[PDB]
Amino acid sequence: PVERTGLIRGLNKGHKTTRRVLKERPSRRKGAQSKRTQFVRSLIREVAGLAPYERRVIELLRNGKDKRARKFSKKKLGTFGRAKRKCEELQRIIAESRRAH
Amino acid sequence: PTRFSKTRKHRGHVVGMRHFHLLRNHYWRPSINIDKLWSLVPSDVREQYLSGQKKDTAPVIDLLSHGYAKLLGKGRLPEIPVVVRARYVSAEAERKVKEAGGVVELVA
Amino acid sequence: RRLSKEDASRVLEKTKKRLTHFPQRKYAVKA
Amino acid sequence: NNHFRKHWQRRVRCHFDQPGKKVTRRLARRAKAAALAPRPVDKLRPIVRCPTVKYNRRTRLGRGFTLEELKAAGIPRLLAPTIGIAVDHRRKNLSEESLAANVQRLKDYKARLILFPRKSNKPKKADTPKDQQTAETTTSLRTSFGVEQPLAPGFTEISKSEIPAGIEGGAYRALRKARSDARLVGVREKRAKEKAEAEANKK
Amino acid sequence: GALKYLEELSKKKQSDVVRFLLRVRCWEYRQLNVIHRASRPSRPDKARRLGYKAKQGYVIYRVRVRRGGRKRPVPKGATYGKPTNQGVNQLKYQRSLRATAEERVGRRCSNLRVLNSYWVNQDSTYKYYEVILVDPNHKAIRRDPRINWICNPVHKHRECRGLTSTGKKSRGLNKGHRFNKTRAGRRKTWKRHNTLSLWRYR
Amino acid sequence: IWRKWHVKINQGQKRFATASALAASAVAPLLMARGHQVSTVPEVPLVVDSAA
RNA sequence: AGACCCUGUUGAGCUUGACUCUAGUUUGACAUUGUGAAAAGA
RNA sequence: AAAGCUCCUUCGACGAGUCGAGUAGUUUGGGAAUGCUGCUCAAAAUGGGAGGUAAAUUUCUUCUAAAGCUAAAUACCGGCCA
RNA sequence: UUGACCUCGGAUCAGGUAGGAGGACCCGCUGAACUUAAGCAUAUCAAUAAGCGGAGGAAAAGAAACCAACAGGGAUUGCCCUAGUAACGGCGAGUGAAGCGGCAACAGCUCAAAUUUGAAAGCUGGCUUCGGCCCGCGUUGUAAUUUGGAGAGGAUGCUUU
Repeated sequence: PVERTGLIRGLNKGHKTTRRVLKERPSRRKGAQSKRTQFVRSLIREVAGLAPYERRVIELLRNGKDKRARKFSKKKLGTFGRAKRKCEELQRIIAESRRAH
Repeated sequence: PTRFSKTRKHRGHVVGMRHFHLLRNHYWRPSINIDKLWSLVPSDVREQYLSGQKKDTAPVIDLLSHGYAKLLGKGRLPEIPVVVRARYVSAEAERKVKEAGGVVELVA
Repeated sequence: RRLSKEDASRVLEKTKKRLTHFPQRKYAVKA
Repeated sequence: NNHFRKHWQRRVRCHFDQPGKKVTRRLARRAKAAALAPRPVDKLRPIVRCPTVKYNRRTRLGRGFTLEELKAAGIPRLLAPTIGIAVDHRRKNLSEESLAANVQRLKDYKARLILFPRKSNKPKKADTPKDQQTAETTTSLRTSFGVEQPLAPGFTEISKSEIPAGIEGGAYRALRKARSDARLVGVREKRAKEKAEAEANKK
Repeated sequence: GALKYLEELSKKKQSDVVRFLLRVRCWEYRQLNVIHRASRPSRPDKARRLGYKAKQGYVIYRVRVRRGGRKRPVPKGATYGKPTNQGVNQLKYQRSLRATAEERVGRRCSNLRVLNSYWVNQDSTYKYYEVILVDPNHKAIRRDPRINWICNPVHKHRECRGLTSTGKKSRGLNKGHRFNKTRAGRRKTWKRHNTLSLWRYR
Repeated sequence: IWRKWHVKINQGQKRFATASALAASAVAPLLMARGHQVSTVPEVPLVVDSAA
């Protein structure tokens, strides 16, 4: 950790204390992928397939309309970041399909 | 009381910005002038300093311990060196401290 | 219609273990 | 600005039962003390520093001790609430000073703690022997283990040769320079990155 | 454990198999009664995570409720007070259709206690829910410390007072600044704020 | 019931009034003006021994 | 203390391309809504 | 037979028509930052929510939602006793 | 043909439960108008009166998807203060919190997501000689272990019932 300057204003302001590094709290471990979760999620993907709007975004990304796919994903999902994550996940899906074929 | 009222006597004869979610704790900085600076010292030791019986020792005053954040420079200081612990200080306050022979260093 | 005393005093097994090994102790603090 | 435009008389609360409620609270406290004798009536509380820039000058009592404080004091997390020690699992020790103060507090509590055995006939090694079970005791942990020095000592003496020289340029100048750097930090990496890109382009 | 697989597949509600089963079960439940007992939960993973157990004393009731907004029961659908700049078609009930489903299931079988409920299917006209109920008079229930809290008389009709999960959601009992008015009870907080406290030595 | 029944008094004024009352209690003419029968009292203020 | 006249921050009943609404009616879209073919295209 | 402490290569499952987005009604000090409900769309895995001005990019700080229990301090024009 | 399930039924079957009263306080739902704004469709009265459903001696809330930006506090509830402040408001009458701080009282926990698989170890009911035995429920999961504060798998040597 960066040592504080001991000032009331400016960069790194605050009273000087000896900072400690802590063991990572297990509550903050959420979001990490596990082997069981990864295997189950991949198998469930193979069992179930894709949504109709997911297939539409697949078609747009195969056709090369990346901005149109991002716009359609944002319209469907409601969030630009979620649209970007869905688009990159479908890039991974298309890449795996191409490397399989 | 009813008996003192006048009714008893009258018996028979009738801009700028909008700051959403303002937290006052952000802007907490009480200020103290240098003419009240020696008042923070207890009376006996302050009397000894103003009398002049201790020539080799200088007082250190923490404003945040007394509840003040900024040292202002209204008034004049005696010729006694005083170390002052402060978060903020004004330019002529610190200048009059330098004339008095002390120093103002910053704390947080 | 109230629960019986025995059913009200039924307690879980891990709680029983923790009450067996770390119960509320009798203690005092010096002055 | 008088807010009496509603049916305010329907929800007027008077406080004639203030002495009666105080007597009731005192009777409840006396009953609690009689039930919990010889233990103190309250739990041991740590010393913590108040949040925000207004109150960080002062310390106070917290909810409970942290798990790393208990581990450094040698008290397990299951034995701790049974000997009058409050436990707070949400609070963390981000600094060494508060951690050291709280572990010293717990060590003093453990040194002053008298622990009676679960069975009188069969005492154990961690339990207090009967010849040392008798002493003058306290019943108020808030009083015996209170915050002794809540604020920093605002009156200290140093020698005149020990006077600090001070920051160069002046304290007001240092404040203004720190504020200026804080306000102008981002344009400085922006200009530095532009200069580095220009140097890479025309090296 | 297969329940993890059921969870992850039940997440994908737009897949072919899930849409097919939802369609056929919607038809079956539409042909059945509005409130009827289900012999076993059709979503075992959701029932288990909401608190159902394979023990004598747990009952599942399936229920359908008409969806949409609410209509104020005035004759000829028109109000004769001040103009409102809205119709009766745009009135919104402040509780969920899931809570209404819990109401009707509890009234149908009042000798039990509603534990929770969950969405199972929906169509244009109805929404379909399954409600878990626990019998407080069954000995296997009364001997189990994980569930015998519901045998206390304070838990009589939790869904009528909003003590189920949808009740907490509709009452807004969440910590934080976004829930300043309703985290302790809206009417209680309003009465606390509008109460004029006058002390003796004022 | 929300009429002002109680009156808040400064503690300094309370202690001042108590001091004035105790000072008046040592004045034998003020005892007569008060109306007590203190003619046979040996001394004012009257002190009795704590052993009795 | 009827009737008549005059006044009102007047009340109430009724009418109308007076104002803002609304029941009802009409139009468009979305979901309920599934299964195939035969073509036209990209 | 259970239970606690200490150390560690490693593992570490954590709640879906749910969160979120738009819209309408209602409500709020949150008519730029509130909550609830209906309709439509509809999520993810260091992910998600929040950080009271809309958005993009790079960071940081906090917790770990969509399952559940729990006394006390608090309220009391009903009933009983005083 | 004889059976085994699954689902749906019948029975004055064996054993139980709910209705109504009360409703001052409590949890919700629904919901005005007089009144104040010159009048008045925003607003105010008021998220009130009336109406409806549901508990208890308290109820509810409650152990952070919190507050903060600090040297960080640390479940819920209530009092004082914050504060008539931030903020909202036709043509303005007005409306109006929250963090921190002090106090009263303080208490922490249970599941789902894991295979016991070298042994469903779990539970309702009937008969009892009170030792137990049967009919069943349940593998579409009852026991034990774990809940993020972690825990699981090893190593280690002492402590507790």
